[PDB]
Amino acid sequence: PSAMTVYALVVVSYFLITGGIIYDVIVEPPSVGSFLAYRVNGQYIMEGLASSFLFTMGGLGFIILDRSNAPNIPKLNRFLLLFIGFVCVLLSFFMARVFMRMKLPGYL
Amino acid sequence: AAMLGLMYVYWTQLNMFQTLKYLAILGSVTFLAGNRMLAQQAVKRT
Amino acid sequence: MITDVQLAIFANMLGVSLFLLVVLYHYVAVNNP
Amino acid sequence: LRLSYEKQDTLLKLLILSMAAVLSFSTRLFAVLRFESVIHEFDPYFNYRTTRFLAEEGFYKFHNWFDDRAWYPLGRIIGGTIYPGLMITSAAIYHVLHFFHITIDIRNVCVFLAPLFSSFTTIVTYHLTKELKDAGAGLLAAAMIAVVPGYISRSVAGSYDNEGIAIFCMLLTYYMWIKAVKTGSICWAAKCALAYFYMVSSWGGYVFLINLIPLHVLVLMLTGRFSHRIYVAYCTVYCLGTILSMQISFVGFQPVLSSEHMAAFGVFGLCQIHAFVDYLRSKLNPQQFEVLFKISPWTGRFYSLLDPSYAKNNIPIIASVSEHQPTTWSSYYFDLQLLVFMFPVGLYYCFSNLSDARIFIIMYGVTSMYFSAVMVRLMLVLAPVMCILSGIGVSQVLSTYMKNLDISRKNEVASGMILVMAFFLITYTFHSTWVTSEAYSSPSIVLSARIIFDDFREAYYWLRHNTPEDAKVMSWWDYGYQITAMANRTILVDNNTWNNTHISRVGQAMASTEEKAYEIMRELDVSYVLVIFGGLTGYSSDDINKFLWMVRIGGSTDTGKHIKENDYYTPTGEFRVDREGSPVLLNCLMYKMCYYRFGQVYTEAKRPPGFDRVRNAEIGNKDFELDVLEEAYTTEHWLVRIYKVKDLDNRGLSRT
Amino acid sequence: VRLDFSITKDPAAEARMKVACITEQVLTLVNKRIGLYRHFDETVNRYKQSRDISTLNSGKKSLETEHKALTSEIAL
Amino acid sequence: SVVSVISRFLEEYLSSTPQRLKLLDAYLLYILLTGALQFGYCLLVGTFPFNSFLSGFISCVGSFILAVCLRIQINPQNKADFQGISPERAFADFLFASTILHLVVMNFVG
Ligand SMILES: CCCCCCCCCCCCCC(=O)O[C@H](COC(=O)CCCCCCCCCC)COP(=O)(O)OCC[N+](C)(C)C
Ligand SMILES: CCCCCCCCCCCCCC(=O)O[C@H](COC(=O)CCCCCCCCCC)COP(=O)(O)OCC[N+](C)(C)C
Ligand SMILES: CCCCCCCCCCCCCC(=O)O[C@H](COC(=O)CCCCCCCCCC)COP(=O)(O)OCC[N+](C)(C)C
Ligand SMILES: CCCCCCCCCCCCCC(=O)O[C@H](COC(=O)CCCCCCCCCC)COP(=O)(O)OCC[N+](C)(C)C
Ligand SMILES: C[C@H]1CC[C@]2(OC1)O[C@H]1[C@H](O)[C@@H]3[C@H]4CC[C@@H]5C[C@H](O[C@H]6O[C@@H](CO)[C@H](O)[C@@H](O)[C@@H]6O)[C@@H](O)C[C@@]5(C)[C@@H]4CC[C@@]3(C)[C@@H]1[C@H]2C
Ligand SMILES: C[C@H]1CC[C@]2(OC1)O[C@H]1[C@H](O)[C@@H]3[C@H]4CC[C@@H]5C[C@H](O[C@H]6O[C@@H](CO)[C@H](O)[C@@H](O)[C@@H]6O)[C@@H](O)C[C@@]5(C)[C@@H]4CC[C@@]3(C)[C@@H]1[C@H]2C
Ligand SMILES: [Mg+2]
Repeated sequence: PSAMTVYALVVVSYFLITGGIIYDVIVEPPSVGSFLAYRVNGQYIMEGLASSFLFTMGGLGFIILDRSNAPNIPKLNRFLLLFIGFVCVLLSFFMARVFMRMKLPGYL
Repeated sequence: AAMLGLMYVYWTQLNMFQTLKYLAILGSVTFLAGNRMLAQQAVKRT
Repeated sequence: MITDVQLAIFANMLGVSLFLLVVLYHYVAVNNP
Repeated sequence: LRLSYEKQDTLLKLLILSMAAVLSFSTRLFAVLRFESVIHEFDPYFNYRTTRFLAEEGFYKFHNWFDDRAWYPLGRIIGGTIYPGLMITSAAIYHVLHFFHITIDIRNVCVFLAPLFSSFTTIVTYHLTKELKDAGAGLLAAAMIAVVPGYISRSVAGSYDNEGIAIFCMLLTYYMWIKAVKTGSICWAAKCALAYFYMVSSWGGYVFLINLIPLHVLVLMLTGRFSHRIYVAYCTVYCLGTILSMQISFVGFQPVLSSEHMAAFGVFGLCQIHAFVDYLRSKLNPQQFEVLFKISPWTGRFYSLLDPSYAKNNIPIIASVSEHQPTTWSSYYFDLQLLVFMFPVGLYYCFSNLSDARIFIIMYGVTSMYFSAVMVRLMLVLAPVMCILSGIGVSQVLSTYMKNLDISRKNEVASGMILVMAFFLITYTFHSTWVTSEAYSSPSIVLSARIIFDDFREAYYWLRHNTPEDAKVMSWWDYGYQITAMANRTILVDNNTWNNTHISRVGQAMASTEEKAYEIMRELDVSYVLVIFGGLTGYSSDDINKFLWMVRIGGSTDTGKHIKENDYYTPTGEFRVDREGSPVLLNCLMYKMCYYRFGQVYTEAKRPPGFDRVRNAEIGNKDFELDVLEEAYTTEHWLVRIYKVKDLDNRGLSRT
Repeated sequence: VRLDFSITKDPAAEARMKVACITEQVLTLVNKRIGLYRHFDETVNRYKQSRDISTLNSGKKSLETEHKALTSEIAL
Repeated sequence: SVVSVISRFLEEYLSSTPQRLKLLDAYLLYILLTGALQFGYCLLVGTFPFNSFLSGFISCVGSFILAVCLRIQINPQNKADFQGISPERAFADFLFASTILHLVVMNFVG
């Protein structure tokens, strides 16, 4: 596996696990309701898939940018790489904050 | 040797607080003597 | 005693100062002799 | 003036750690600042009473202590039925504070013990993370574990539970084990053994810990990085940990006989075999070598964590508790705001530079994350790992981008990244403060409505001062420790749940008609009955929403074959308290109780008289008479009702 | 901070210590000498010096340089 | 059929081992033999005092493990795996762990 395949498996596992898979299995939710209006601990399948995607994409943006710093790289391609990383990270963060605000009113 | 004999004595009469106190004292003394002796041994070895 | 709105402000200020100081420390650590 | 690099570095570290510890202790006490300082959630009242006993009777009387005030029909031995670490810590702190005359009551020490240990946890986390990499990551991890909301939820000022100290014990043991793997010395392994013994006595999660060290050793074996240091450290930890764990009284012979401590034994045998084979592979030439070439099962509260279907489908007393369901992503984000976005980066750094101690932190992270996904209550053990890894992650980014700067000895992208990271950190601080303030600090003894009505305490005080010295009161297992700590009377069931037949007996008594239940109560020698109603106050968690669980637990054990939980619903399968309700629910003893004289009390404006706030319904039986019970007391808002069980009829009449 | 309790003393790690002590001494002396020279030149050579206080400052600077040379030879 | 290799290995072991290591191996064999006789007795008569059997037995196992660890740390062929654990410090750690183990064993037996 050379310590990279294992990391890919861990990333996939982390995404899926933070999607509330165990919740779905143990307590079957309907796919899309009608975000629970007043229930913090409440997981529809679609909302959870979307959110765990945000978390994993944020981690990917960090590593994608962190890697960009490497030397002896062409500038035309490195600028694009840096752009992708910044976009992914900022979008993931701001989105997740907005989602949590919409689901749990009175936030902050 | 006194520490091991104390360990034996604890089993018959002394409870654990008294034995632990006695061990604290004897172990501190043995530690000082052992530090000195091991320093001397390391010098003689080299 | 001490009203909450005071404790919350104290905790916020202390935490922000703490994290900023930690970020500063990173700068100081990168630039070593 | 000018200072050396070493002096400024040391001053910065000291100042940061001092501020972090002060913040950790300060953030914990929100509830103490609001409501008066009292132990809450009625789980720690048992721990509190136990601590007081240890503080006023001694240890030898406490080690062998028999309690006759709980589970009256049976006997409860408190000296050997619970892990004693928290009580010992509190009593030691109390005696130290009393030697130098700083005289402080036991209650104040119990209330503020958890914030102190949460303050110690920060320093321990800093040293642990310093072992992993550059100190900067250590400072960052300390600062972040200071304000994490899950850890602050399970340990608040006024919450005297064992998880608080437990986490500090676990982090100390992990630090000792990492230092033993890196150093490879017997002394560090012995320190780890002593720390593990302390951890065994403090929390029930020691099993967990003893299934992560061997698994890591086994993982290291597969990789091929096994050396003499790991052999020495693990074997020395194993022997001493096994023995030290034995002599905890409650454990007994659990480690060598049970099935939760078999992974360690297997890894120990495998380690011996592997070391001997490696030694034999050197003394002989390759051709010669190639020529040569009754036990208990899982207990069940651990098994359900591996298979998250058993407890919910089979045992109706473990899944009855609230925080036993799986966690959702919303809860994950609520507990940790920016920590989740940094777990993958920490895992990437660890997987990029594999060391002899990195593998252990990766394993800890993974397994703990799974357990947090299979239970809410185990989110706790997830907060400590995350911080560390998150710290690392964030730290690395800073150290990567504070070297590209020109002032340090396009370039502005690094400055933009620094600004971005600072924004992330400050917004995490604000999120943690808000979550601590508005959600996690709350009392369970007082209902916050600003007007507060403490009906629970008033009822317990009446029961304490106006009953005979030997009166026996029976309630649900939830209100078990609370009665004994405040009401101070002999109780029948308790919140331990170590004899399901007794709790089933009480459930049958609460779920049957007045004749059969009167027979049960006479058999058990019960005098007063305490039932929470909460119909006027609108309390969702009353003793009528738990009635279904009472029926399920009671109609299970060999005598509730006539309970038949499907007999309390409507024909279509509803559970209504109105006229359309089941004719056996409206004549249950539980229904005769907590509805006496409730038919003619207005509780709303545009609503009929016999109205129930919590169920939003209309009582089925407006008027009824209690044949076998007198109303002994009822609080001001009708929240707690105490009924005095009657005698036999003098002239020997029926009195159904 | 006065108890060693060490068995095997490493002279290689003590050599670094007896170097750090010396370099701190020398840095203090050199910074103080530069400050003294600048202060004497600024407070004795405004408009009239008469080469008397300047000569005393030069003698003191020569003595300081000699002490620094002795310390440098000792550290060498 | 497998005796020639044993003869060779036994012959070789003696030449590549110093006096202290041979002495230690004798002590280790004594520990192993006492533990084996104790376990055999337990298998012969049974365990009414189970805690005493555990105490007396794990005393043997613990002394065996501490002896093996001391042997590993002393052997100069591993001088590159410790880097600071001098022989004297190794003996010190051995004494400390042995005192702890013997104290706990006494506190556990009847
Ligand atoms: C229900 C909960 C269950 C919890 C399961 C715990 C999961 C553990 C997570 C994985 C742990 C990662 C360990 C690890 O990093 O090992 C890696 C990659 O090499 C390997 O690890 C391959 C071996 C795979 C075993 C992984 C653990 C299995 C343990 C089961 C007992 C080392 O790669 P290697 O290539 O082996 O060594 C490095 C050599 N290089 C030249 C590549 C540098
Ligand atoms: C500051 C907070 C530190 C917390 C440490 C946590 C300690 C957990 C204690 C668990 C209690 C287990 C009960 C126990 O140990 O048994 C007690 C012995 O009674 C005792 O001695 C209790 C003292 C325990 C201290 C041992 C060192 C702990 C160090 C942990 C870091 C028996 O005492 P005795 O009655 O003396 O039995 C001896 C009789 N013989 C004839 C057999 C000799
Ligand atoms: C390591 C060995 C040494 C261990 C040292 C242990 C330190 C324990 C720290 C806890 C200190 C307890 C202080 C305290 O009790 O305050 C509480 C509630 O009053 C408050 O407002 C206090 C809240 C915040 C004060 C925290 C200060 C603690 C500082 C400790 C370093 C008082 O509760 P009450 O019972 O209401 O007292 C009022 C009674 N009167 C009649 C006096 C009015
Ligand atoms: C419960 C009581 C138990 C009694 C234990 C009996 C001890 C037997 C005495 C043997 C002699 C010990 C030798 C010794 O003390 O070594 C000590 C470090 O010490 C050790 O490694 C282990 C000694 C543990 C004894 C603790 C008693 C201390 C009491 C002091 C008041 C220092 O080792 P060094 O190798 O010198 O560490 C220096 C490392 N530098 C890199 C900094 C140089
Ligand atoms: C009741 C309170 C008591 C205090 C505390 O809370 C609960 O419980 C403490 C623990 O005991 C922790 C210490 C363990 C030992 C560890 C040794 C290291 O020493 C290194 O020193 C180098 C230079 O010589 C060497 O080269 C290295 O080999 C050697 O490891 C040191 O750095 C960190 C230290 C002291 C730990 C710090 C945090 C402590 C004090 C914890 C507190 C939070
Ligand atoms: C760190 C250490 C901790 C301790 C240990 O290693 C790692 O882990 C222990 C295991 O738990 C082992 C026990 C398992 C149960 C087994 C039952 C037998 O019961 C017999 O009872 C006879 C009566 O007549 C019948 O004749 C027989 O047929 C019948 O088998 C008993 O003899 C041996 C016993 C107790 C094992 C002994 C070795 C133990 C303690 C192991 C140690 C080496
Ligand atoms: Mg608990």
